Amino acid sequence: EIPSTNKHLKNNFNSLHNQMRKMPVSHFKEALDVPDYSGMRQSGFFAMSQGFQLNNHGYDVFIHARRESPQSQGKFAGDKFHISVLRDMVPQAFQALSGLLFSEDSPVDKWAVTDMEKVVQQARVSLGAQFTLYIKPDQENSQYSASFLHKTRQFIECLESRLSENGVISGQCPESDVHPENWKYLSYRNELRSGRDGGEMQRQALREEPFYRLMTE
Amino acid sequence: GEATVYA
Repeated sequence: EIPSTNKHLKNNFNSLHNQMRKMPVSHFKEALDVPDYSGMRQSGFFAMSQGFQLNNHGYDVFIHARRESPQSQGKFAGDKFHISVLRDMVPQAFQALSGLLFSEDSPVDKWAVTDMEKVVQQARVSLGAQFTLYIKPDQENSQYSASFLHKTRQFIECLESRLSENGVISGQCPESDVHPENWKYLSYRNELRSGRDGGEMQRQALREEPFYRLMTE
Repeated sequence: GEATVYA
């Protein structure tokens, strides 16, 4: 149909899944020279760490992180993840994940974390979904490569294990997202085909997203 | 102000 990133996943659904399941473990050299959560909130107008431009300048309640996109990279296709932890443990969770989030090997060029001092405690992005990781197709024609999907899945699974290994308590996953039982913190939604309001109907549609299935099955 | 959107 019109071709698009998702059309490609649908038509190469099994090829991608099979290629991914044959690849060797991904390795991410974690960064050490990174800010802690307090440092992140001090980003203000502008800060830099491992190539990620940081800012906590205002408008919204988040601290943003963005590394320059490769010329070979495609256009955002809606795929993204949230990370939900106990509200009280966001600073510790951030620190635990910093080495991966700022990694020169990370597949995620853009992400954001809630500034807990800018939101009310009972807020949707306060009780959970305190991190948002944006994914985009890695190939010039806006298609996902098997290599990149495997790397992304490996990365999200590393985030999961790091938080669990740190014994971080889980948060309240947003109604908008879906996640399998083995993801205790991560959740997913595609912003091109879903909104922020929950509903089993939207979760149902999301569960059928080829990208989500490739990330979980 | 609390929107997790990409833009």
